[PDB]
Amino acid sequence: MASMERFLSVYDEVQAFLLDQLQSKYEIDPNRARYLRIMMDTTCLGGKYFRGMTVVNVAEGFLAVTQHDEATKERILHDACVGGWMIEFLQAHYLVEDDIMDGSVMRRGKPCWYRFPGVTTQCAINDGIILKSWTQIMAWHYFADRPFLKDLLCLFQKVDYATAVGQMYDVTSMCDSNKLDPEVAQPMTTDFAEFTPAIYKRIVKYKTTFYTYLLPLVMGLFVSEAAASVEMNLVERVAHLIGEYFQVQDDVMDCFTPPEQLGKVGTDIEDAKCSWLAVTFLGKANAAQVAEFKANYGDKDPAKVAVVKRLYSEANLQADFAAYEAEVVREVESLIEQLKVKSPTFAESVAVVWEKTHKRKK
Amino acid sequence: MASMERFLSVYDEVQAFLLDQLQSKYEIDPNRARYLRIMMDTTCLGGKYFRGMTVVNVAEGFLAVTQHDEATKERILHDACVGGWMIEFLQAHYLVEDDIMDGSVMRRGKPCWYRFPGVTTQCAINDGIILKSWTQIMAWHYFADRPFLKDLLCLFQKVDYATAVGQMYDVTSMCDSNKLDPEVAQPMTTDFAEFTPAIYKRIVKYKTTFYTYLLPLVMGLFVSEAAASVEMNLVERVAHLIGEYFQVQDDVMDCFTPPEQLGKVGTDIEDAKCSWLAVTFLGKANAAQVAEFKANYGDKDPAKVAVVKRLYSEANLQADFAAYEAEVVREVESLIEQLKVKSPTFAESVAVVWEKTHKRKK
Ligand SMILES: O=P(O)(O)C(O)(Cn1ccnc1)P(=O)(O)O
Ligand SMILES: O=P(O)(O)C(O)(Cn1ccnc1)P(=O)(O)O
Ligand SMILES: C=C(C)CCOP(=O)(O)OP(=O)(O)O
Ligand SMILES: C=C(C)CCOP(=O)(O)OP(=O)(O)O
Ligand SMILES: [Mg+2]
Ligand SMILES: [Mg+2]
Ligand SMILES: [Mg+2]
Ligand SMILES: [Mg+2]
Ligand SMILES: [Mg+2]
Ligand SMILES: [Mg+2]
Repeated sequence: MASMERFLSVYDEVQAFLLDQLQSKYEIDPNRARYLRIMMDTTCLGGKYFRGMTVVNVAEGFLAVTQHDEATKERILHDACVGGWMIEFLQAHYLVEDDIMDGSVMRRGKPCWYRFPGVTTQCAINDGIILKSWTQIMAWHYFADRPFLKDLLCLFQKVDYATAVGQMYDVTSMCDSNKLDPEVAQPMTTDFAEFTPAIYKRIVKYKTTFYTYLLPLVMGLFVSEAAASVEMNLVERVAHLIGEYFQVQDDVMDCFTPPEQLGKVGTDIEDAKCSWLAVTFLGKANAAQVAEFKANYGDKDPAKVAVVKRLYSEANLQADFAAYEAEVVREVESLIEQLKVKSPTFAESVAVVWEKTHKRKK
Repeated sequence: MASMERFLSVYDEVQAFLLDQLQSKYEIDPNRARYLRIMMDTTCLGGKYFRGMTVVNVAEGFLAVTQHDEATKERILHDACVGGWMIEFLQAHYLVEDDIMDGSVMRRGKPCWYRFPGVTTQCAINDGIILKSWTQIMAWHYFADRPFLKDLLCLFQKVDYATAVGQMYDVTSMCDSNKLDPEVAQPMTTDFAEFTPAIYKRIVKYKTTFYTYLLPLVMGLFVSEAAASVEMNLVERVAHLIGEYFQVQDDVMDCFTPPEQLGKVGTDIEDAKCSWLAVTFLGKANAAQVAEFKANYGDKDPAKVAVVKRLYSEANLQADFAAYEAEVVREVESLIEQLKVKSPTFAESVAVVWEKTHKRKK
């Protein structure tokens, strides 16, 4: 896509600025500058750029209906690309740390960053921290004199905190809340009582929906100066809805999508994750099915994982996803219609975003 | 100390606000709220609070010479305490991740956070990320309407980036720059050619001096509105000088100070760290001494570590530290005199800070 390649050309500008700054202000050597360049490329590139291209899309919509000088149009489009890369870099930060915590093997067709022989977990923790730090370097440099700077930084902080809190919920989802204790080693749940739709929704809300949909949509509004033209409560509600759906897709693919086309290998069953599939399974399974689930879930053994996948296949969870998808379509369609009242162009942006999310196969 | 207990009372206010916010806005359960409370206490408390009490000290100095209403004095002191805890929380973030990267056992008399049975490395990475995130939650809430907010957030970002870049230099200091490659596993240096005073100074500058001394001193200036009353170039120069000295102390204690009084166990020799002792050793050792160093450094073997410690003891590095200390005293004394020209009260603050740093035994 031509639009996506212009977005990538801004990445090259950002990379050039960040690496020249390390050279000029941080006394870096060429070899460590090379390392961070490879680090930036491996962690930030290779994806679909859904979050980044959302910011551009929202801004392009308002540009079509609002009067600007040609140079102002160039300013806003460049702002949208920079703001888009802030989110892609923020995602990169979370992806790097997430892979370590989940013990993942590959990220978009390549080994996870920490799996690289010359990286290891030791370097990867700090590399992830650097990635988040770059987002702030970007904002202060590029959006220095911009009126949206204060609001952008404030939202970015809240969204980032929400994700970190969300990851906390996710990484401790396979153990009982009442047994949580830093002093005593955490045993895996036996009753799976916290594997409920309500608890699943809490985890997903904070761990993905804030940075995956809320941030890109409001970012595009900030760079367009069009936050007043929308009802924010609707933006929150529609972002959390498509965001949840996005993670449900992710949960299904973790189990049923082959790694060659997915770009990752699944670990949810092995990690005993509170995924959509496990929650939906326990929401329809009979007594014996539950007992077989309890005897095989949360183990690295290929034979035990195979039993869990078999249980999912026999429990017809494909019909449950279709029923869930049909409901999401209803509610997203409803919210897009509500968004048309004050901003039809933003409602169209959400419609495009939803279409891409709904149709995705990776 | 009475002053230190009033500083700790603000921590309780901050902890109450952060935990009530998780309850009211982030849908947290009491058990996970308890976990993060223990996490906050274990990672932020138990230290000397040098960085935190520096902010208070700088502010107290200006309060003694400037006219304010009684309520304004209460405002500034509370600001100084909150700004002080932002740094203590920022240090906590770096301490949590640093211990994982260095494979450390104890932090201030207690097991490192990741060593806790109910924590592990998996949870600790995110806990550290949460700690940094809390610093921004603090700033936006407490310093919302303050005129120094923009400058505080901008400096905090630069200081944080500098530290992360510094940790990168530190964690890769035992391998050759020209051999750095994410694709190929990193072998330890054989010539130790990058163990120079100049390279040591670069690492220390970025990994500690920015957040340990620069940030607390300027933070106290921001809350006092007294940044104009100082020459910033002097503040930079004096903070990087005492900061370097502070890390040299840390390097010496890692080897020669017993864990019972230090609160940590040393790992520098085992990790093959570019510490002051190793650099100073290679700067005076004869051919045979170097060869024995090369055959024993960077190994977990107690016998090999013992040989390295013996080499340090025989090379009389105590006389080298005394010679280094005497030079630092000269240059710190010089800079404090230069600070008296525009702000004598800030110069006194630095003198107190230096006295505490110079006299410290842990
Ligand atoms: O399933 P996860 O949440 O770990 C994941 O979606 C990443 N992630 C982490 C937080 N939100 C999303 P991925 O499967 O991509 O590893
Ligand atoms: O020696 P390090 O740099 O690892 C240390 O001083 C922590 N640190 C990390 C960066 N700056 C300081 P500590 O010995 O306290 O573990
Ligand atoms: C489910 C989440 C939020 C993590 C994966 O997100 P993406 O599917 O956007 O990953 P990339 O395309 O960026 O690799
Ligand atoms: C050398 C550095 C910068 C890490 C230790 O700092 P401190 O000696 O201040 O650690 P605490 O007292 O805060 O535990
Ligand atoms: Mg994962
Ligand atoms: Mg995960
Ligand atoms: Mg997943
Ligand atoms: Mg350490
Ligand atoms: Mg260290
Ligand atoms: Mg040390």
